Amino acid sequence: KKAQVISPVNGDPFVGMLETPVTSAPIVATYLSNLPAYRTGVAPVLRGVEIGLAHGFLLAG
Amino acid sequence: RRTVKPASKASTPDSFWYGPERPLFLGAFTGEPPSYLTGEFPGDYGWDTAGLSADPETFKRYRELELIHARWAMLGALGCIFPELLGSYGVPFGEAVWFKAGAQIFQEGGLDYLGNPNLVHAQSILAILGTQVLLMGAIEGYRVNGGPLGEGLDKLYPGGSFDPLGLADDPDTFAELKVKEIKNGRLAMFSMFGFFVQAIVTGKGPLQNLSDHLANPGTNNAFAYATKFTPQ
Amino acid sequence: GIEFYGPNRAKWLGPYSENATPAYLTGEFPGDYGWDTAGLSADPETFKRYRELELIHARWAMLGALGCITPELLAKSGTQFGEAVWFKAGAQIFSEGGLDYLGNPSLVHAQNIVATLAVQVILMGLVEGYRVNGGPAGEGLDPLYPGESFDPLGLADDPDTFAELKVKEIKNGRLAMFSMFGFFVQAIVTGKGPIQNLDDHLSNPTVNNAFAFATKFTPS
Amino acid sequence: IEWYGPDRPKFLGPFSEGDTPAYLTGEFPGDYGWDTAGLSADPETFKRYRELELIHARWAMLGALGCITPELLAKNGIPFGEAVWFKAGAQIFAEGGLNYLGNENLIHAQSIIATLAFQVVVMGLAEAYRANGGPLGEGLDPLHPGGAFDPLGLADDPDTFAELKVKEIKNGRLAMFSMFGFFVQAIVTGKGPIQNLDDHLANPTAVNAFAYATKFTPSA
Amino acid sequence: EASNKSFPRDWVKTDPLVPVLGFAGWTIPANIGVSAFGGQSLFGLFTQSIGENLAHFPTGPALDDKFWLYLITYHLGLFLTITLGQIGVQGRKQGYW
Amino acid sequence: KKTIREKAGWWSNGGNEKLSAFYGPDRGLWLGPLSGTTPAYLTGEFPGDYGWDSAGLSAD
Ligand code: CHL
Ligand code: CLA
Ligand code: CLA
Ligand code: CLA
Ligand SMILES: CC1=C[C@H](O)CC(C)(C)[C@H]1/C=C/C(C)=C/C=C/C(C)=C/C=C/C=C(C)/C=C/C=C(C)/C=C/C1=C(C)C[C@H](O)CC1(C)C
Ligand SMILES: CC1=C[C@H](O)CC(C)(C)[C@H]1/C=C/C(C)=C/C=C/C(C)=C/C=C/C=C(C)/C=C/C=C(C)/C=C/C1=C(C)C[C@H](O)CC1(C)C
Ligand SMILES: CC1=C[C@H](O)CC(C)(C)[C@H]1/C=C/C(C)=C/C=C/C(C)=C/C=C/C=C(C)/C=C/C=C(C)/C=C/C1=C(C)C[C@H](O)CC1(C)C
Ligand SMILES: CC1=C[C@H](O)CC(C)(C)[C@H]1/C=C/C(C)=C/C=C/C(C)=C/C=C/C=C(C)/C=C/C=C(C)/C=C/C1=C(C)C[C@H](O)CC1(C)C
Repeated sequence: KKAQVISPVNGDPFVGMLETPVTSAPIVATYLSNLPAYRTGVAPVLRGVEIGLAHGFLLAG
Repeated sequence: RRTVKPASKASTPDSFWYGPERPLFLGAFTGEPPSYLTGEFPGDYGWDTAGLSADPETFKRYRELELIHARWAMLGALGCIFPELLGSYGVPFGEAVWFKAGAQIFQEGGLDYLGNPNLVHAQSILAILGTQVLLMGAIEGYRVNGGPLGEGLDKLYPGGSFDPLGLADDPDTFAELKVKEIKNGRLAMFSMFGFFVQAIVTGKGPLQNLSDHLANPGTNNAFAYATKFTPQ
Repeated sequence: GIEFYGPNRAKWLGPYSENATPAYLTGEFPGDYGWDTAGLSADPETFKRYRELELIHARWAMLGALGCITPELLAKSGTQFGEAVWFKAGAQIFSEGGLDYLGNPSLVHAQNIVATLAVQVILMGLVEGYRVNGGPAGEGLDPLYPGESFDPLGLADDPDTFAELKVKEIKNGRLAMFSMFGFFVQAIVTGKGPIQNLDDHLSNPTVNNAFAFATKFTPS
Repeated sequence: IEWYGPDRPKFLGPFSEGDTPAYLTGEFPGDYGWDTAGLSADPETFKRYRELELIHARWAMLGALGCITPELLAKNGIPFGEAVWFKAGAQIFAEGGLNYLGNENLIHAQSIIATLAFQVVVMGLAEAYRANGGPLGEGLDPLHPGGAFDPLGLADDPDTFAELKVKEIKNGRLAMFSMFGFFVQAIVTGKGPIQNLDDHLANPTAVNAFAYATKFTPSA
Repeated sequence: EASNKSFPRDWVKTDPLVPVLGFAGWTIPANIGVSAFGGQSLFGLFTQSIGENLAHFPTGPALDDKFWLYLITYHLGLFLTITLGQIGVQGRKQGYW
Repeated sequence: KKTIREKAGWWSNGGNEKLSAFYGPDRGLWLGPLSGTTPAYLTGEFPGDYGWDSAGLSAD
């Protein structure tokens, strides 16, 4: 009856986020890390340009 | 999101298709493979029941033959399936079925690519054959002995211009993609053997063979053509 | 003065075989007449794999030779055999009553070839994997002469009897393989059974031989 | 030109420096470096394959000449009941049998069984003598014995011997290729080689092999 | 949770045999013809409807098509078989019984 | 040896090996791989140097 999935956040049981598949699945973590919001080394103007292109294109529909 | 740590601690935790603890061609019934099939080369399931590659250099030449046959057979499977598949949609080929597509050069308007007269529009057989043997000899000798797209490169996995998108920079991903290549190619070689055989016994296109099978699988299988090659 | 082993064993060309033998064909293995003109067994490991292939083909060809001879004999004798000839004995599944075993409609009465093939492939894979690496009838035995349950009669507990029965086995098996190749080629050429081919050859030996079917495959 | 050593002529010409195996030393005649399949990695399998190559070469040369000669002589004016080579065997079943050059009183063979018996007995004798020696030799080369097989004495110099070896094996590879062509294009065309050349010279762009390309399509 | 310090990446203990075996355990019984379907099968009729609705690809299936019944039932059984196969395999390997 | 996006031509201001095809010894020549002996005075220092002085008019 081994192999529990849900873990405390970064192993800290007192910070209170409970890492979980929806939170820390490598596919999910990868996709969210590759989003311009989380590209912390890239210039904010260009991340803003990408985010704005996406949102302006989608909210016209 | 966490950073994956390097492979000094993790040199081979992913080597599932290589090494002594690798899958074999009879599963648990294989026992132990021959002493030369040790799991360093891709697709090594320990299948040498005839001992034809007992010598290491003959084994190398057979690996070359197998991989080249595998690539040619993958191209051939896709090339026999694609024209018939698009001929089932309304693209007007002359003969979309592969074992009749060669005779399209004997048509009235010649061999039309995608059935389009303004496309290749080949009218002769031996200009095709001459051009093809010229260029194929050039590039097959290049594959053999260097050339414009690589001279000191590998014999089977040269890369360079043949890895333009760089899918073989990671050696782990390269060792996995080699197994994927050889397995897809053995599947395509088996499927091209099937193309040949179930063209000979049936005479219909492979996708039409599949249509016939899924029309009535209990009736339209290969045993419906078992009595066709009876003596007289 | 027969040996079937050692340097002065019986060989494939008889008296003209002293310079016809490779150095690796030591008189160690059964049926070693010194016939490797093609040099296909120069490597001892390829030689071992080829010996296994030879013996398994031999046993399967013996079983198949007996299986092609028996039903026609029983057919000529008096038995009902919907299709006695061996190279259409497989097409009995597509008849009205299916494949009856000895003509009895209530012995086997097989109607579906796909289920027959499924059970055959399952059982055959299981037994051939057990033949490769062992199983319920011998975890660690010889790949060719396991014994110890495949000898319920116990014929080969003496090494000399073992050796001579080995030679007898491989030679009856080479005979059966030759005869099975003959079955194949002369069924394709003649279209009749082996027993009927012998009947026709005994009817008229100088007329009805293979040369009467020689101009059959000419392109023209 | 060398025909030997490291910089010998090779089967891909200028494209051939990196493909040649390490075991294909320029030692044996016809060594162009063509072992892409690696079938001769073992020197002993290589020796057996060289013997097979040379014997197939000589037999294919004799057979090429034997298929070309009777048709030439057939249009040259000489009667030939069946001049075409792939039915020259069916002359035994004609009314007058197989008459050699159309003369009824040269051979006049009526039985194929006795012809084959003759042939087997002395072909076996000759091929066994080829294997291990006999009345013309007993310890000579298995491939270039000489002695009684050089009544003219062409190859007493090693350099003449080597160049005639290369000439032999290359005319023989040419004849083997041409004999494979004879076979495949007799099956495809159904006519003789000389008549195939006549038809190709009558209309080279229309009467070629591609005119018989849709011949073996299943169409079912 | 004294364990689980870093949310192991292999949270789904994947066995590639599991999807194949659930698919085969469902679809093969789903290829058995029965009296209620008129001699046909659930997978057979489902694929027949897939074909009939791919014959007009843009136009989706109707409310009265019967493709949805076959779809939902086939996938009920299939998802159940696949998840129960994963559960059983990973309980066999682990404890749980 | 590189990554996908450097092969695809990204990251302007990486240009010192891009002058190599238009200046220097191993540049593009007028007959391409079939022009071996370029005139010694066409050293590859001037723009448009493809090694074409068949008539030797620019020897001085
Ligand atoms: C000196 C006498 C002597 C001779 C000549 C032979 C000859 C032979 N023995 Mg041998 N033996 C001899 C003594 C002895 N043998 C044996 C024990 C054995 C055994 C156990 C075996 C042999 C075998 C052989 C054959 C091996 C070579 C071969 O495969 O033929 C290749 C040549 C041919 C097949 C030529 C065929 C002749 C004929 C003209 C063919 C007709 C041509 C067709 C019309 C063309 C085809 C048409 C196409 C287009 C469809 C060969 C015929 C082997 C065998 O049976 O293989 C067949 C074998 O297994 N011998 C013993 C006991 C110690 C001997 C004692 O003296
Ligand atoms: C993976 C490759 C592959 C695939 C997908 C197919 C698929 C098909 N083949 Mg082809 N075939 C193949 C390889 C393949 N074949 C090879 C290698 C050969 C040469 C031995 C043939 C020879 C062949 C013939 C002669 C005929 C077909 C036919 C068919 C169709 C009906 C199935 C049948 O009769 O089975 C026959 C299968 C074989 C003879 C051997 C292939 C074995 C498979 C690939 C492995 C086993 C998987 C299978 C699901 C399990 C079967 C065991 C079962 C009894 C329990 C079907 C579309 C028939 C057709 O067109 O009907 C309309 C037909 O007449 N095939
Ligand atoms: C020992 C096994 C064996 C036996 C007992 C027979 C017996 C027979 N065969 Mg079969 N056959 C065999 C092996 C055998 N064959 C093999 C290995 C082949 C493949 C090459 C064939 C191919 C074959 C064909 C294609 C045909 C026969 C036919 C026949 C029958 C007529 C004889 C004949 O034409 O000879 C032909 C024999 C051979 C082609 C090769 C066999 C070699 C023998 C065993 C060695 C020589 C023994 C001989 C007595 C001594 C030399 C005789 C001399 C004239 C040369 C006869 C019932 C014919 C038939 O059906 O008639 C009713 C026929 O059409 N056979
Ligand atoms: C050097 C030996 C040789 C010679 C002189 C010939 C000569 C001939 N053959 Mg034969 N043939 C040969 C070898 C040879 N062949 C081989 C090895 C094969 C087996 C692949 C065949 C299979 C064959 C068939 C099936 C047919 C012929 C036919 C013919 C005739 C028409 C030419 C043709 O269709 O080419 C076909 C040639 C080949 C299929 C392969 C031979 C390869 C050659 C020697 C190399 C290429 C040389 C060429 C001039 C340069 C390239 C040309 C370019 C367009 C690619 C002609 C008399 C046809 C006939 O009877 O017409 C009257 C016919 O139906 N041949
Ligand atoms: C492993 C092992 C082990 C042990 O030891 C022993 C043994 C058993 C011997 C082994 C086995 C082996 C095998 C099985 C093999 C197989 C092979 C094959 C099948 C191949 C194919 C192969 C195949 C191939 C190449 C294919 C190819 C293809 C191609 C080119 C194509 C082309 C084309 C097309 C597109 C179509 C069109 O319209 C036309 C044409 C022109 C036709
Ligand atoms: C030695 C040598 C030497 C040098 O060096 C080289 C060389 C020359 C290469 C070599 C040789 C070789 C050879 C000759 C081989 C042969 C083989 C064979 C013949 C086999 C058979 C083989 C055979 C076999 C298996 C057989 C088998 C059989 C069987 C299963 C059967 C089955 C069946 C029957 C009962 C009948 C029914 O109705 C059905 C069926 C189902 C049909
Ligand atoms: C090198 C290499 C390399 C890599 O590594 C691998 C591989 C690819 C495998 C290899 C290759 C190989 C090959 C190609 C082979 C071929 C063969 C041949 C063609 C033979 C012929 C062969 C041929 C031959 C013997 C021929 C012979 C002939 C003869 C006897 C004749 C006879 C006759 C005549 C006069 C005619 C009359 O009416 C009758 C008769 C009786 C019919
Ligand atoms: C490099 C080399 C090398 C070697 O070593 C030597 C050699 C060969 C000598 C050399 C080469 C050279 C060359 C090729 C040159 C060329 C030139 C040209 C083409 C020019 C043009 C040139 C051209 C030009 C200027 C042009 C111009 C134009 C113009 C003004 C225009 C005007 C006009 C117009 C708008 C229109 C109006 O309405 C009128 C007009 C009045 C008409």
